Amino acid sequence: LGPVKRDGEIVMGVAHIYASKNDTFVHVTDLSGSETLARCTGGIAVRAQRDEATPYAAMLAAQAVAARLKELGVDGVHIKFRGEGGSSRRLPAQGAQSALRALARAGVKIGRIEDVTPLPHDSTRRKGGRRGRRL
RNA sequence: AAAACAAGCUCAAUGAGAGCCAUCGGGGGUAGAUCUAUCUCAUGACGAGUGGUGGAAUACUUUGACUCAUGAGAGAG
Repeated sequence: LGPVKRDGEIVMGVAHIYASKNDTFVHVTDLSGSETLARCTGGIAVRAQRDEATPYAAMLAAQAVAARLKELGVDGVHIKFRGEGGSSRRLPAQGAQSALRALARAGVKIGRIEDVTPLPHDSTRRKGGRRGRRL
C-alpha cells in the first residue's frame, strides 16, 4: 500500500546501482530522497564474500527488489550508475549491467540511465604509494 | 691674443650592448574568488551487514553504521 494512484497514471522512482568490486547496491528511492526497499549482494544477496560482487548475485538482489516494487507498487525506476569514489577514479563493475537487466525482465519499466560516478578534479592521493600495489 | 696641420677620433662584422615597434609564453611573485572530490559534524529516510582479498581475518556495525538526500565547516589539489 502506498501510491493512491489517480486512475490511469504512472509512478516513477530511482535505482542508485552502486557497483563496486566486492559488492552491489540496488538502493531504490524517491526522487526527493525518501528511501524505499534497497537490498544488496552482501545482505540478502548471498553468503561467502567470494561471490558478493558476482553478476548472478547482483541479478538475484535485483529480482528481490522488483518483487517488492510491483507490490508497493511503483512502476518504473530511473537508473543512475555509481561506480566508486574520487581518489580511485573507478567506474562501475560488471555486476551493474546484470542488475539493470534483471529489473528489465522482472519486469519493471525504466528510462533515463545515467553515470553519476563522483570523479574529482585532480584532488587527493590514492592508496599504496609511489610503487602502489604489487601482488 | 692671432695663426697652421684637408688638424684628427676608420668600418657598422650572419661580434656585442642599448633603444624603439607589434606580437608571444603553464618565466617568477602577491591577493582574492572558482570548481568538483575526500573527510568530519548536524538533521531526515531505511533496517543487517559494510569493508577488504588469490582466499580470509583484524576492523566499523541495530547506543543504527553502509548506501540515499539536503545543509554547514575544514585543509589539500
